[PDB]
Amino acid sequence: KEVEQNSGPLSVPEGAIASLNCTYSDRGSQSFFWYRQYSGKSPELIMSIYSNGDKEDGRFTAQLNKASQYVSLLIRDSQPSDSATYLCAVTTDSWGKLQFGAGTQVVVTPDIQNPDPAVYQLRDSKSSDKSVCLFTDFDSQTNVSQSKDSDVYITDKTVLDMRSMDFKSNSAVAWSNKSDFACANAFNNSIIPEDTFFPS
Amino acid sequence: NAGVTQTPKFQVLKTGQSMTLQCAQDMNHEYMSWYRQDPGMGLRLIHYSVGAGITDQGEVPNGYNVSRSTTEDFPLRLLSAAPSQTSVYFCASRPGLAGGRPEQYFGPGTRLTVTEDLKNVFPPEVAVFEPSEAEISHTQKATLVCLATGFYPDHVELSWWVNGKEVHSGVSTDPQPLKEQPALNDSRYALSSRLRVSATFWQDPRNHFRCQVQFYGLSENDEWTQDRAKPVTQIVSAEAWGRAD
Amino acid sequence: LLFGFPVYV
Amino acid sequence: GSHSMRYFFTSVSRPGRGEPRFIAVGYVDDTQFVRFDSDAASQRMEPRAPWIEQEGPEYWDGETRKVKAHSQTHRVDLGTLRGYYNQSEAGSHTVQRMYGCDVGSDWRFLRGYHQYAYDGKDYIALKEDLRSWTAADMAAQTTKHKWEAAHVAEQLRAYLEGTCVEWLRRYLENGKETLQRTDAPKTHMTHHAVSDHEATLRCWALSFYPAEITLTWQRDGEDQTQDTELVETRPAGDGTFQKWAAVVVPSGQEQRYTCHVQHEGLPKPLTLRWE
Amino acid sequence: MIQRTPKIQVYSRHPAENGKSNFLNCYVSGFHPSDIEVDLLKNGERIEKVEHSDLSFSKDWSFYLLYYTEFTPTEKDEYACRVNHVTLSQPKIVKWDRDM
Repeated sequence: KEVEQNSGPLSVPEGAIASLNCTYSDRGSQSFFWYRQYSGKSPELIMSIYSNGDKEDGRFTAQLNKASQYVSLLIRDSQPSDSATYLCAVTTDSWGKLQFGAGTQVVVTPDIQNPDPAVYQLRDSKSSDKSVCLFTDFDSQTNVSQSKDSDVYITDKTVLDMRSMDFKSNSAVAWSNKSDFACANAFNNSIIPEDTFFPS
Repeated sequence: NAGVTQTPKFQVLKTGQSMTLQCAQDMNHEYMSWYRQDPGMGLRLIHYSVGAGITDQGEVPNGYNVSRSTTEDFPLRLLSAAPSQTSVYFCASRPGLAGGRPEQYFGPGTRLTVTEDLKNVFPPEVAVFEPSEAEISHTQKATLVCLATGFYPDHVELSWWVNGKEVHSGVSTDPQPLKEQPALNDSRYALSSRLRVSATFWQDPRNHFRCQVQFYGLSENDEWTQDRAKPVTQIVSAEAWGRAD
Repeated sequence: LLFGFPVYV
Repeated sequence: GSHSMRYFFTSVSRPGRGEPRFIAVGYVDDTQFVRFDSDAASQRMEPRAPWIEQEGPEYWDGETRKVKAHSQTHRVDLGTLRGYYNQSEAGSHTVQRMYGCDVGSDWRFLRGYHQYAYDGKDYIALKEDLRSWTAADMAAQTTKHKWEAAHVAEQLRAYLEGTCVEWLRRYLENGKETLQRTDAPKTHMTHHAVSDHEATLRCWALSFYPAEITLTWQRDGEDQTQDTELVETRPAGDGTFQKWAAVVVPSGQEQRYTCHVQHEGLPKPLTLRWE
Repeated sequence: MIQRTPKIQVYSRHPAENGKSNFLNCYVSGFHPSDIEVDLLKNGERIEKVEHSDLSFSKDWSFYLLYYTEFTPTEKDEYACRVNHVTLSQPKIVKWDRDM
């Protein structure tokens, strides 16, 4: 490993600071880079730094310490669109291999003012053979878990943004078929809040 | 200046087929590279080239070759596809001695899936699940969910269209598809998505909601001797209409 | 240590 | 004492005899520490000082790739410059590049530079502020506008104010016993008969390091460069330097002629008349 | 294009004393172009085991090269440096002057 990058995932709420670190091993490195890669997309260059010290560009601040061989990236006032994998890249010269670190995934979580966690049973526009449960309006502290059951499927927590009310909401989806799949028992593996609303 | 272009975005190869990935660059850069990216491996260099007419191997050359006939173009050939070649390949380019700021720029990628038998390739089935009436009463909001299920390979693009026009304005789609059968390597995939609107927008029966899933699969030229319909590159959709209560 | 980025005239 | 790190690159084309001759040499002060010659065995950057051999294999690999990348720019430059000046392919032409940086006695950055010549005269140089270029002629105005568009100065400034001073510092402490020495000049005084009317007083200075030395002749306080034959400072070959200065004196009046030697190894500037 | 004639200094490393091994130097400086033929002579015949420095150049862009050989000076042996360069119409011989 020429380049060593932290952790993943890095969970930070909106407005907060995401600080990313990386270490490199070649002492004669002269050029230092930060890439942003959204899921299913291509790495996109966001910051380049060439001398010791700080470099600011909007919300991004890149620092370089060549004596400790350390590159860093600060993202201030985190936006939900900052959610990606961030790769540092290091080179020695124009014919030297660009050396990439593994990446640290940064997750920007919504401020949700007052949660109303609830699991809902959605009805099909029936031509399909499943039922869908929707766990929604919960806190960004709440993590949904995967299935220890075989025939059921739970998605990861995602965030939608209703640009009208200025309303953000977290949600996750469970679905199955083979017997009496209930929404009161679908999210059993996850630590869901006490006051989660289950309608009858 | 397009920068680094690359085609195709998606491709299903069958074991032992040849294909070439194209890559083009606009910038007169001398130094072009090919990578693959893989879940536990990071970015891995396959071949690279520091000038027109000359190339050399990277860390992972085996099963690929490469030529650089012009400074603009850097095609990668897989001469005989193997299921370890399933990956996301990225062309990239830096100036070398020609130019500017020494920044490397990447192509948009190519998501190649190699399979042993194209009898494994399936289009999705797409259903839309209408908002729970309990949510409407509790929150004055309405969540539609779209499930795209049953597809292989995981080469899909999901969009939501209200009243004939594409919305981004209240959607959340899973970042990556779920393996439906994680004990298998030819596992079929599922993807979910959400559209949330206000209660009174949902309760308007004029409103048409549509979840569209573009699937990339076989070509129309391909041989297909199953009893199933040929799993071509196609769009599968589902719909729901507004409903007053 | 030599300069890493020489450019053509 | 002040210190510098300098690299010197000479590239010379060879019409009908193939690829250009490329020679690169690196110095710390007046001590050469590295070389590459396109005509030598290894095709690697080679050590030329004991204290640089303690660098690891990645250093030499890296330097070898970077010097070979300089070799390329220079080579293409010889063709490019031939084009700019519309010169025939039958002639040999020379490009030279020199870059590096100075530090003070605090070892902080003092000055950085990057000069470039074609045919033994100034083509283009980075100005003192490390942001701008001085083009010599109309053909070098092309290279300049090309180098402004390619942000060349920015990368150079980053090297000269950063990496150059950082690696100079490392070299100075790695080669402390050789680099941070100062050798005092051993001085002689010789006198030879031209005939019976003229006599040559020659003032010597031997075994000094660093090379920077001033030898001046003077009669009664007033300096005399009207007769001062002064040879170029020459290497002794063991890492020390030599130099002499002569004046032609009316013999018998050798009393009021004084040789003045100044060097950084001298606590006080030496004064000398013929014994 | 710039031509400059070399300046040639022939001299020893240490002060010369007969019977003691030393180094004989030929320093050619101030020249352009870089193409130059330097030989060291013992009694007018070529010395083979002569080393030389790597070509480098001064502030004014002119090159310098040091050619050197290990030797033991005597009263009888005459040493010299032979330099050839485009600026010279015939190759130049500068003898070793022991008090220089």
